[PDB]
Amino acid sequence: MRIILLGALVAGKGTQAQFIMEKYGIPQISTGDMLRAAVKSGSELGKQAKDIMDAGKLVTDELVIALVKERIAQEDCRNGFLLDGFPRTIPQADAMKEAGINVDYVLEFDVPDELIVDRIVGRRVHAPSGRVYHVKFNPPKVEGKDDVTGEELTTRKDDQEETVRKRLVEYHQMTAPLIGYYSKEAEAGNTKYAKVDGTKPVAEVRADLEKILG
Ligand SMILES: Nc1ncnc2c1ncn2[C@@H]1O[C@H](COP(=O)(O)OP(=O)(O)OP(=O)(O)OP(=O)(O)OP(=O)(O)OC[C@H]2O[C@@H](n3cnc4c(N)ncnc43)[C@H](O)[C@@H]2O)[C@@H](O)[C@H]1O
Repeated sequence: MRIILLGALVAGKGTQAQFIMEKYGIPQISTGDMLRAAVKSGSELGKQAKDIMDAGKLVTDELVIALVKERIAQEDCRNGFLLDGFPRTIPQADAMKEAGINVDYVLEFDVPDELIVDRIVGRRVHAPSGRVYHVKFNPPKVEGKDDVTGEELTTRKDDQEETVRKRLVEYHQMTAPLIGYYSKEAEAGNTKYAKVDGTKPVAEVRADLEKILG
């Protein structure tokens, strides 16, 4: 099955990408996690991306479409995938359309703008695994420690408050047009569109999503 998770910053996309990944058995394709992984392995892409990432600027289209075509192309995206963080600009969305990749579901996670800087700045990451926690809203069972490996959680440099603010502008300009995009397509017959309330309990939203997919 193929699904795009679209949404505002911090709305909870990635926290759900996990669930959809097991339940419906498909690769989670996180451009965030992959650029961050390229960075912590000193791969060539990891030299381009880090300063941009860090800066709140979006990485280059020409580059991220390249990353993501390589990945869909691997034998596990064979029966579907869920894109988490691709597309982030109408450029990325048209390139996927031009390539002939039509997806089944587009799910929009909404959160009211007041929540966005709180969502991001209290967010701790168990770096190796990409396991995402919120200090206040979805905490580890042992503070500071990750629930599975016992290893300390960290904070991203782009989850630093004034970078969160630079991201929100870039978002509004860049990525906000894709809701319109995917709604015209769902109108054209091309996908299904649903919107989910990113403020409910991680629990409830999980349910809201089963009730959509199956
Ligand atoms: N395609 C692309 N093109 C170019 N550059 C690209 C790109 N893709 C990536 N990049 C780049 O790399 C950088 C980062 O991109 P990326 O890494 O993809 O973005 P992100 O920082 O993970 O932010 P999102 O807004 O997508 O968060 P989310 O909705 O998944 O919510 P989350 O689960 O984290 O949740 C957030 C927090 O709140 C939590 N939470 C979730 N649900 C609830 C709830 N209901 N109640 C309370 N807390 C909750 C979480 O536990 C956590 O604490 C960019 O700056 C850009 O440079």
